[PDB]
Amino acid sequence: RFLKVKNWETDVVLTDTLHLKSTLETGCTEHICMGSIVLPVRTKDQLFPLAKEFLDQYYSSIKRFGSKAHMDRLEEVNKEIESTSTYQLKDTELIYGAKHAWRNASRCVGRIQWSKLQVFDARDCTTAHGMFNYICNHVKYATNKGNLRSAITIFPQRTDGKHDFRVWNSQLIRYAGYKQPDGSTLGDPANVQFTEICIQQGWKAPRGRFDVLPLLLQANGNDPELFQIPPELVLEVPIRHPKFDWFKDLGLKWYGLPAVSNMLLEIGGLEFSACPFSGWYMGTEIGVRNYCDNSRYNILEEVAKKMDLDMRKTSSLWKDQALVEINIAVLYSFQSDKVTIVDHHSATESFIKHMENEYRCRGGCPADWVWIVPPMSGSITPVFHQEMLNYRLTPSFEYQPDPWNTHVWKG
Amino acid sequence: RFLKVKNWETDVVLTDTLHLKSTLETGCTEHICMGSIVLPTKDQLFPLAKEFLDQYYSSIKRFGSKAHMDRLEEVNKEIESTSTYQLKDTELIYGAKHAWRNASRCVGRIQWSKLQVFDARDCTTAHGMFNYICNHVKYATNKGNLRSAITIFPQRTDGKHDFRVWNSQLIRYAGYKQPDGSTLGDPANVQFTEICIQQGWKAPRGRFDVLPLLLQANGNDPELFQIPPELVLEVPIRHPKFDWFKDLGLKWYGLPAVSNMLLEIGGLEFSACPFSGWYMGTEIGVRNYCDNSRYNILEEVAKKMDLDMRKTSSLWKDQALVEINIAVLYSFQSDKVTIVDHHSATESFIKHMENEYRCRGGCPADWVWIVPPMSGSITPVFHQEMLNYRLTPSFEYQPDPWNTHVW
Ligand code: HEM
Ligand code: HEM
Ligand SMILES: Cc1cc(N)nc(C[C@H]2CNC[C@@H]2OCCNCCc2cccc(F)c2)c1
Ligand SMILES: Cc1cc(N)nc(C[C@H]2CNC[C@@H]2OCCNCCc2cccc(F)c2)c1
Ligand SMILES: C[C@H](O)[C@H](O)[C@H]1CNc2nc(N)[nH]c(=O)c2N1
Ligand SMILES: C[C@H](O)[C@H](O)[C@H]1CNc2nc(N)[nH]c(=O)c2N1
Ligand SMILES: [Zn+2]
Repeated sequence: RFLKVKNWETDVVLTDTLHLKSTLETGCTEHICMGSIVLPVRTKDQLFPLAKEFLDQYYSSIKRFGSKAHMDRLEEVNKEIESTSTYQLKDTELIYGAKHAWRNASRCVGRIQWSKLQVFDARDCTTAHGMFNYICNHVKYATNKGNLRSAITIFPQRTDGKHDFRVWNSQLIRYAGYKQPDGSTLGDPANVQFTEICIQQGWKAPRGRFDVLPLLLQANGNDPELFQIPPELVLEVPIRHPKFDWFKDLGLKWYGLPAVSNMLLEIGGLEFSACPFSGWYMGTEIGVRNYCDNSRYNILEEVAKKMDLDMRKTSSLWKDQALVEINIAVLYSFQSDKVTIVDHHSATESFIKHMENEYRCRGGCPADWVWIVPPMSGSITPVFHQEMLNYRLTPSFEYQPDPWNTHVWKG
Repeated sequence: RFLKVKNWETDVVLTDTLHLKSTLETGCTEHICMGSIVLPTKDQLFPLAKEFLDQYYSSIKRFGSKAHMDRLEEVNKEIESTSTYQLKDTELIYGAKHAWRNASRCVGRIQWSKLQVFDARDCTTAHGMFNYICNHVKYATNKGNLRSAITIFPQRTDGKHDFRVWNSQLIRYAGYKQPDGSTLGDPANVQFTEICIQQGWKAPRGRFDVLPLLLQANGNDPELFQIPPELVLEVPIRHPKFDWFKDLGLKWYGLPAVSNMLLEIGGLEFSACPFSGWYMGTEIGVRNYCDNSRYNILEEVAKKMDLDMRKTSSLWKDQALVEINIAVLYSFQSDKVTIVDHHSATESFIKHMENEYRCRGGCPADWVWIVPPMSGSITPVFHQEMLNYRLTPSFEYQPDPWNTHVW
């Protein structure tokens, strides 16, 4: 069964057959669409099927389906599972696994890049200090002095779920948030809770508006430990505007490397709970969301004041006006410092080309429109006009609850 | 069964129970989400009738009553005999208000109970439809002080006697292809515009030529009519700080009046039911003006602005877009024509959602359509989880009449 998606700006129609290979569920029913809902120990029993299916994918892609190396590997995994209950991925399968999880990430507009992922195998890691080292190396490699390179570092898979490796930070680099006694917030409001945990684990907080948080790392189910990323390793870009000279005086800066550290990577039924990955920013992530969300740094008002906009009625579009300036500033600052960044026009257009190619060669590209469309200027980017079909493929990245919610403290 | 929706900017959580009353299907399955796809009998009629009337009588707090039961019999007897039935005026007003109330793509629903309903079910000809329409247009325009309205033509019978307004809006501009290969006017209406000429219309072959009405009564061939020019309120488009903006020559009409939808109440189908409210600025400034396949004017506005159009990364489109939209809101307000901005509209919709959650148990809402086509995340609807589902009464789309009409 074939499904069609139309682009209402070009009348280009596409046929999806790939959704057919989709087993996980969406949260939707024929009676309800949950398309805008943000979040809608295994058995030997369930594991070999998931293994088989993954290895069948892998082997097809290398054009070896049904080969002897294919049959043998299935038989090998099959035995390893019954004997040991889990199984180990070959390097080749891990790489392929990790690239595919990205390729399948329906909410990611950056996917045209999926096949270029640098995979770092950290499955021999045993301790938090071991993790700090792997993470430091990932940061330096990926940062590459501003010429950012995508990368993922993969720690040991879950075994009994009592020995999980976890990166407690949501991103490797993020700024502290400090709730004050007067209810206000200093720093990033999104990171207040995590910040507190760090302080409580004995982090001495400098308490500024842009303090880079320490890494809190859990190896093998043990209590997490704190570490400071070498500062010479954290590339930051001070934010200025190409015409507004007072802009720099806002004191804004941002880190250059976005690196998601709280997701679970599932491959062939295995669960890698620590698998930080990084790319480079699309400008609106910082300029729209990070700076302008009301519950983030919320600088729209102050930027608006400085521009002397009529802030007395929303119908002056002062908010919109300040938002464009701030986003101009972000892109300007990055390009000027030669740190990789991509604007939302260029990014969304790339995604369209990527998506069409994916339909052409793969029969589909699962995409979540609520997430692919940028948080400003939606309809003047080509994805807005693009119908999309959202469904779950594996390998995949998934959310997991915050570890402080689940962790058994050893004390 | 009892679903929650969280607002991620305020943390407020709402519980949805109304979705259990949902009847129609979404196009989604457990395997695949179609949330961003634009379009995913005597036996049939009585269930529908019953379910509508049960909600009507319960809404008036007469559920069960003898008045309720008698009506159920009466409609039943009439279906059984006439193979269809007629709504009381009170049911027609309720039905219409509720189809708007249930429109999950409409951000403007906070207004839903104020709909002025005009019952045109006694209409029999296209000249009659024209008259009703002109009266609707004038009442709603109200010299710039728009009032929402819907005019309802006779309901479908055998379906060889449908009333239809072939226009998609009562008021839209024409579109002509040129040997040039460019498009003059509204590229969206190019086909319809042809279908008009092919029907005898003298197109002024301009950029903002108000289309003529093409009205079809009782299944007959559709007829042309020009809306009295004086009934079409239009706003010239100027900018509160760009003098040169006037020169772009932009104008838009004040009355958004959707005419091609089908209103279903109690299983009865009203295929001609034009309705109208008033514009949210972005509808014109973002979509009509700047959609690539619409009047697509960003390019020129950008040039007039002397912005660096060398690289996408200057955000010159984004700059021009804000300006274009400041100018629309500016123009309407200056001329005292109702218009709402996206900040105000979405904020009022969040209030409406909350009212609906506590008053009705929920509010079907299609996030893909409710989030404005500019500055998404700086509007509060961006951060609002919404549950989308189909309730009746409803407005549905219907095939273009010309693919359907037998001349
Ligand atoms: C190369 C530059 C990249 C860009 C510009 C990019 C862009 C984005 C953006 C804008 C989002 C939306 C999330 C939000 O705004 O909250 C996103 C989500 C996501 N990206 Fe990418 N991405 C890139 C690279 C990567 C890489 C290397 C991976 C993994 C290998 C990845 C995996 C994902 C995943 C799993 C999501 C969904 C995350 C969530 O659900 O919050 N991305 N990406
Ligand atoms: C009074 C002020 C109103 C505002 C600001 C408003 C706003 C909007 C907007 C922005 C949309 C999305 C439009 C698009 O971009 O295509 C929409 C869709 C819709 N509106 Fe409202 N509206 C208003 C009044 C009404 C009234 C009076 C009705 C019916 C009585 C109505 C019924 C609908 C329906 C059924 C849709 C979905 C149409 C579709 O699926 O294409 N609206 N509205
Ligand atoms: C690797 C990479 C590169 C890039 N440019 N961009 C990204 C997305 C992250 C950065 N900027 C925001 C995204 O971070 C992930 C944000 N959190 C997940 C969404 C979520 C789920 C459930 C509950 C919530 F509250 C939130 C990744
Ligand atoms: C009554 C009212 C007031 C208002 N402010 N705004 C509105 C929305 C209309 C005007 N601005 C666009 C909407 O008109 C509906 C346009 N088409 C429906 C979507 C669709 C489906 C299938 C195929 C297509 F090509 C298009 C109505
Ligand atoms: C409720 C709503 O789905 C939620 O706010 C989503 C909308 N789209 C998004 N899109 C991206 N890229 N990032 C986000 O955090 C969100 N938030
Ligand atoms: C493909 C996508 O569904 C389509 O472009 C939708 C998205 N959201 C929309 N939202 C509104 N209000 N109006 C539209 O015409 C559309 N188009
Ligand atoms: Zn859905």
